[PDB]
Amino acid sequence: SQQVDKIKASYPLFLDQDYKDMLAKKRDGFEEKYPQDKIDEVFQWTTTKEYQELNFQREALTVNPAKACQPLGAVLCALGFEKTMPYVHGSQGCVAYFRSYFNRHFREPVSCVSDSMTEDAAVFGGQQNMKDGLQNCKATYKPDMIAVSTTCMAEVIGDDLNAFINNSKKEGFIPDEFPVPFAHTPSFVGSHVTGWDNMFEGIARYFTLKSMDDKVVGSNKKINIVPGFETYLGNFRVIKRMLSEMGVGYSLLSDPEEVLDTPADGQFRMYAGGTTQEEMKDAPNALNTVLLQPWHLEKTKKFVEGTWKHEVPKLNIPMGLDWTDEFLMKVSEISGQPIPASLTKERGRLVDMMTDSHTWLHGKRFALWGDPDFVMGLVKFLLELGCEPVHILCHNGNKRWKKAVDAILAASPYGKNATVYIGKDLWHLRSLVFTDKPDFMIGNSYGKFIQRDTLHKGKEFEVPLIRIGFPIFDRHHLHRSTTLGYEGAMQILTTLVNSILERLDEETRGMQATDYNHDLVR
Amino acid sequence: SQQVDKIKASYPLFLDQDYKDMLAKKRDGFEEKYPQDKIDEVFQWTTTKEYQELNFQREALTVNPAKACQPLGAVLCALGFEKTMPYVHGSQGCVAYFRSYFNRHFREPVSCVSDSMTEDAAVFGGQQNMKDGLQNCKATYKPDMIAVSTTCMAEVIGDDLNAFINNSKKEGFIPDEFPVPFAHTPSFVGSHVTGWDNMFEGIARYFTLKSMDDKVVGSNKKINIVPGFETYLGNFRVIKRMLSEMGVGYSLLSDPEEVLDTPADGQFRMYAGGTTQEEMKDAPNALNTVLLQPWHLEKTKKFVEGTWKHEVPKLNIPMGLDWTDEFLMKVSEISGQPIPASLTKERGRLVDMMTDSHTWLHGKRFALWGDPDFVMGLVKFLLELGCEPVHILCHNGNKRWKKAVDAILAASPYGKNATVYIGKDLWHLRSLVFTDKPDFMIGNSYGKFIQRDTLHKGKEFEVPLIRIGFPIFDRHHLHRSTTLGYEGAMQILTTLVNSILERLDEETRGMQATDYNHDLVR
Amino acid sequence: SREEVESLIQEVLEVYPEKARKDRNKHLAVNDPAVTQSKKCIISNKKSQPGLMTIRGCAYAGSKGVVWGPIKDMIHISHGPVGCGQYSRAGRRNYYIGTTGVNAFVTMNFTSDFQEKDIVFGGDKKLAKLIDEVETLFPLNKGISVQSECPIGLIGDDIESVSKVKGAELSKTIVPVRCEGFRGVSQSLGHHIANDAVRDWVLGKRDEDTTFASTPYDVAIIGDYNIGGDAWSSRILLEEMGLRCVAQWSGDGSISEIELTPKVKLNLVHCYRSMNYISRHMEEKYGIPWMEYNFFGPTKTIESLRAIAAKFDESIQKKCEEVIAKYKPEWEAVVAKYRPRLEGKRVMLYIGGLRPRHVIGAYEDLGMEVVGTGYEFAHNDDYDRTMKEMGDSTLLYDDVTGYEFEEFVKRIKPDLIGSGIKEKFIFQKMGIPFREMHSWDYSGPYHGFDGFAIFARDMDMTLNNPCWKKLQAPWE
Ligand code: ICS
Ligand code: CLF
Ligand code: CLF
Ligand SMILES: [Fe+3]
Ligand SMILES: [Fe+3]
Repeated sequence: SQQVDKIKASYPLFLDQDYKDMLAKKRDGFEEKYPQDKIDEVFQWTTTKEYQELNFQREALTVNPAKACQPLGAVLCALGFEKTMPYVHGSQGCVAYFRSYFNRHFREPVSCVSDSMTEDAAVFGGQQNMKDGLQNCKATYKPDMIAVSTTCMAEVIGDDLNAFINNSKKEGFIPDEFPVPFAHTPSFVGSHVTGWDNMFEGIARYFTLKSMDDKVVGSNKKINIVPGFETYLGNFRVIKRMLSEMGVGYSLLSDPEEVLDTPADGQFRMYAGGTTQEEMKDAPNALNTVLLQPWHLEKTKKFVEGTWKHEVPKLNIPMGLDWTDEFLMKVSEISGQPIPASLTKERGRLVDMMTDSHTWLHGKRFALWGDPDFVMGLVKFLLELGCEPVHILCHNGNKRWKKAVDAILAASPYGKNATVYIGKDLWHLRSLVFTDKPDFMIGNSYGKFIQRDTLHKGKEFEVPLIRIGFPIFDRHHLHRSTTLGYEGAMQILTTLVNSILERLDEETRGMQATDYNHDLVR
Repeated sequence: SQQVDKIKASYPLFLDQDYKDMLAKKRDGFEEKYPQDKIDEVFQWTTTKEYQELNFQREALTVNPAKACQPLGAVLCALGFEKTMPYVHGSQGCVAYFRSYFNRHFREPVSCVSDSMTEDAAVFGGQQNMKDGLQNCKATYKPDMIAVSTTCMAEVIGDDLNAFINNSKKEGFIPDEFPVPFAHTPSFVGSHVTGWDNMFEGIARYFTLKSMDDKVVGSNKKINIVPGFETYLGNFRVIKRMLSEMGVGYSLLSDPEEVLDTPADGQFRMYAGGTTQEEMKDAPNALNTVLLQPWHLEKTKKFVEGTWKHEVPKLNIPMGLDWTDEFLMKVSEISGQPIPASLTKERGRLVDMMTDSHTWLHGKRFALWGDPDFVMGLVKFLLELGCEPVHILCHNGNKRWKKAVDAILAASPYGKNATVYIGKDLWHLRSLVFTDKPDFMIGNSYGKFIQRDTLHKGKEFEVPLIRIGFPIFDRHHLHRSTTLGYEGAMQILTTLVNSILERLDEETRGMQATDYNHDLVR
Repeated sequence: SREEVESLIQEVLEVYPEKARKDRNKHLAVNDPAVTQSKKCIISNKKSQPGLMTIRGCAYAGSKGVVWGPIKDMIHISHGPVGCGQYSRAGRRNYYIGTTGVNAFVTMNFTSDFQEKDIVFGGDKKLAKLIDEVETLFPLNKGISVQSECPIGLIGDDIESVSKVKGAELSKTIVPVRCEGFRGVSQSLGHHIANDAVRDWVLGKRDEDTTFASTPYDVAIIGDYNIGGDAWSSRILLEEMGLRCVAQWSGDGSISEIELTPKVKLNLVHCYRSMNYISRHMEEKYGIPWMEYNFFGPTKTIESLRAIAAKFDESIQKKCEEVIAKYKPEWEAVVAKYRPRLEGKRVMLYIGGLRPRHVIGAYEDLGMEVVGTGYEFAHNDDYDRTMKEMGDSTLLYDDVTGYEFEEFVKRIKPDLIGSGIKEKFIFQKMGIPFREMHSWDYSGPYHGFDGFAIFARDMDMTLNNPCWKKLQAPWE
């Protein structure tokens, strides 16, 4: 029954008595569901350390991973260029999934196409598929460039993208001067960040490899910036803002700011902003190239150093205080321009905020996960705040990243209880947060279930989640946030301190029981 | 007993068994506590409608007010001028309390002095206190201007500030050219916003009354901006940023953002930024004067229209879409500078966020309180979002403001269940949220107690609080936020939608009971 | 040595041209343990110089915000404009147990909300209607206090008559306190007036009642304000010894405990400055002896426990020994873990009355030398007690100016400074670690063996925080 005055959605319409009796009858009659006590003892067993030992012995089963496949990053990279179309050579289901994922995260239209290869295309190849697809895409959506990635289906069968594109140009399906860069993005190697790196390397190769005879390093007085797989528009904003405050000329390659931030003014824009092709062809003339996330921009670094002849600086991600200072100082050294007083004042404000919040931040324990560069930046920032990272998880990390993060932990005294895990999924993290309880978790929306898990054991075992990373699905407009630079550090500090204070307020809201510590001033 | 490894603060150390036994013995032995069933009965009675009828018959008792006294606002206004020292004529406990309040909000040093009037000054006046205090404050702190407000002791006796300052100048305690403006700020009239208005009018009078012969309106092609009592630094920053984006000359009067966000770099800066005396003297030459909060800048409006002969526009506070649009259009009309593309894109992005979040914001019931202009702006924005403000409370509001807000509510079908209360306090709002339960409250930190009260009746009866306003004591760095303009509306929208989603996630976290609605995507 | 300290004092005073320098030279001094009477070197309890940005409060703060506010079951009315209650509301962590708004009213703000009409024509009838409204809307209240803000004493309102008439009419105790801000020079006079109000209106309602069973182990904690739970820790420590803490006020205090105080066998006064008046009155009238005690630090806690056990029979002494033996390993472990990270550090304090001289024992128990302490409202006896405990060649100040504290710290350069909220950020911007010596920085308790662990942890977390090392930009 529904009352037209107060209509109830699924919650709490399924909490009324009649629905409860219907559910109970169905459960007791037809499910043959296990007895409740069996379920409680199995859950308790899952929370123990014997279950942790069994879980960490996994070799073939992956439960709730924390990574995606390469073509997702390839699409994200292709979306960062002016009037550029992400074309994926393979199956249409992959493009549908990529579009839905990015639509749920950014809450913005995401344009990507496929040749929709079928079983006959699997047997015979996708040459005709790509000819027709390129012609149709150019005719219908009118892009200035088509950036081609691959699905696992095409990567297994050895589809030669180069030969297919050259044949399509030769037979007249696309104009010869129409730029069609490509990259091989096998989904069974690496993760989405690897796909981003491969797509950027392919675009850079296409635009620069054959025209490096009249390029002189430092001719155009600019510094190239390669952001990598970034899902916070505020990061691009803060990087450009800080570079403009210094007066440094720059070329932010792969700038997806505008196409993911189009206004609602009555018209739909498929393309907006983006790195221009003239910026890509002039990239080797820059003073130097700076990679914001070097731990997944490895092939790009190899190409830049070996072809553009740019001595890429060894800088970490500009996150936290110290690494932001190092980034600013290195940019100043490269460009020859001093750091202005505005950035010094901003750093002073960040230090003031740390000084204000150190009492509530000191000693808190965090279990965090995400991408390599972002995770290591969080570890560094938390160490600078006095916090104690206890469980550091990177599903798409390698041994060298493990060594680097171990060195970072060993430098600080707040890393004596820190363990770094590579190749582990979120079920491993669930076992860890049950067996070694941290104060909080830091990750994407997929961690919410872990929190739910903890709340089923008890209110005192609950581990709240703080949503920083990719993808965020159950909160709105968090992709607007900033994590890079002093502004990003301020945002992260505010989020962490307010999360701690909110948890404390929830714990002290009991009248006559725990309200003695319910203080107005904190 | 304390374990050295895990040291417990008051919570949950006083939850230990020995402490519970000791408190139980203390309560049962010598406290003469009322029986707990009687406590439950009285609480349930206080949550009833009859208690609401009794509470709303109050004519002499104020419980948990939502306002302050005039000299606090006067001090905040004085802090906005360059090298200016707020000087309170009266007791020192008032200055101690003002400093404590502003420190607990801004987490910053606040400079204010007093003349320390004692019982002797209650029989012979506070003349010598004026002379000695002005001399000492000039000597040891070296300001460029001492802005004098009053405390109620000084108002009850009836001290003549003009005569006191004139005599102090004549004798030789301060140089005759030293700027010492003054204003009468009785604490029994109005609230802190009235004090801000009085202080601004006094400063403007002192700097402009006897120099109006040579002033020409519009001779300097600038627009005066009077922000009023403002405790969000983002509001000052956003006003300056949008006025600079249009390329219009502006002279923001009483800008305290620099002294309230001083960088921490090893030194203490007691003075920083602020409106220059030259600006205040040149103000009558401006094109016009725009008041951001006209509902507590009445005497400033009267002085500006009467003396500066500026046709002050009839503008509401630039909060939300429509009012920010009116502010920008009126500024464009006054200055002749068109609105650029960046502002249009930002407005479109705000509209896009509204389209994204409308399905969650629709029909939500809010009880909000604060200052008149801020409350009316929030009500307007909530009406634009499809929300339903039900309990609108303004302790310092008047009949005319209530009529204006009622007219605003009549213009939308979402104000049908809206009632505006003036002259009421937080006990009234507690009764209202117990009897007419809203989905959320929007207010300052003092509302947290109300939330606790609601949680005592039950989890289903809890009304979560959203911290927007002044003062916010239990959270860190919320004073850096923005409420005005498109950016402020974006931040408010994100706060509201995230509060709704966090509450929904909390309500559906129970396993096998409400977890069917614990959706990953929302 | 003393020469440089005196040179710094003179250099700081040089800014004040003629009269402020003369006034301020008296309140600045150099410690000498051989001096008994501090009046020969320092002068306190004097009016503040105008325009010097003092840190003292008012008598209303010392009465409503210190002595009367922590009483949970009583309703306190801030008679006057809205400002003082608003600013004094829940800003002080006098912890208590009770249901707020029903049988507890510590964090609530009750005011008459004076307007111009009330100022001109008076507010006695407004106060009468106030009291009837309070009684009808808060029936479980066990008494009403009326704290007078400035205008009320200025406009000559007579609230004693209305208080007596209402007390007769509704048969409920109503305590009028004339704690106007203009009275006195600091919060100390607020303590005196609040103590006199307790004496004349509350302390003697069971002078003819003998229904209370009394044991030879009856003690009353006086002046413990439960700031974060210090009183609870002290009370558990004293009850483990076998003593019955019959009364505990103001912190976590009920009117019944104050009423039953005249029946105890000893008065353990924590804050001498705020309750010495009532301590001496109870010694004179009821014949109850009182002593000062110090639970701030394991050494001082042990000494205080032994001193208290000295004036009871052998059972109490042996229970004190057993309590000491029980709690010894815990504070030994605290010292072992936190002494190496704090040995040799230098501290300067400027808090208030009792605390600046009483924190010294635990500050030294962790090995941190203290080089300067000061008060804002303490009297000469407080300084006399300070001289013995404080080390030689240390700077003492009274009624410190923000300028004076600034230029004293710029010269001494200590590793840690403990003061109030009004200096927290000022000293934070200077790179000096700071601790809110009242708010305990929204932490605590710091009293007793249990509080010593929290004190050591907080000292470590502020003194060795990384943020203090990053104030200077690498390029600057
Ligand atoms: S009462 Fe006094 S200022 Fe003795 S007015 Fe003040 S809760 Fe201080 S040094 Mo706040 S004489 Fe108590 C005090 Fe000491 S409020 Fe507390 S910490 S021991
Ligand atoms: S059409 Fe369908 S969704 Fe596509 S792959 Fe094929 S079954 Fe799967 Fe899978 S890992 Fe990524 S998303 Fe693909 S490239 Fe392979
Ligand atoms: S010294 Fe003390 S705090 Fe001052 S008034 Fe007097 S009792 Fe009160 Fe009150 S309303 Fe505001 S804060 Fe004053 S100006 Fe009056
Ligand atoms: Fe969108
Ligand atoms: Fe600060």
